[PDB]
Amino acid sequence: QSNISELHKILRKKGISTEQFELQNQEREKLTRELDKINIQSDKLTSSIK
Amino acid sequence: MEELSEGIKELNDLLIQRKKTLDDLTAQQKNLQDTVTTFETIISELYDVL
Repeated sequence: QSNISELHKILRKKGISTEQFELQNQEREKLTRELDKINIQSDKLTSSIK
Repeated sequence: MEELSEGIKELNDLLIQRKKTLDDLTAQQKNLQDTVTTFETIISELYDVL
């Protein structure tokens, strides 16, 4: 109970919230994968061009 | 939640720039391939005529 009360006090001291992190996390992952593919293609093309 | 959107925008901008670079590289590689095949066929014809 003492630990529960201390955690309640900490939650009274600090806020923070979450609304759309998980929704756009997938979009960020997709964008990162697309950029990785594009970068790999660019590096391969540069080596082939050299 | 905001760094997520900032990173998404940065990834999109870098992807656009790398896509322009990739298009330029594709043009250069196609020109190089055309030049190489042109020189190879000219060399083959010259040796046959020789």
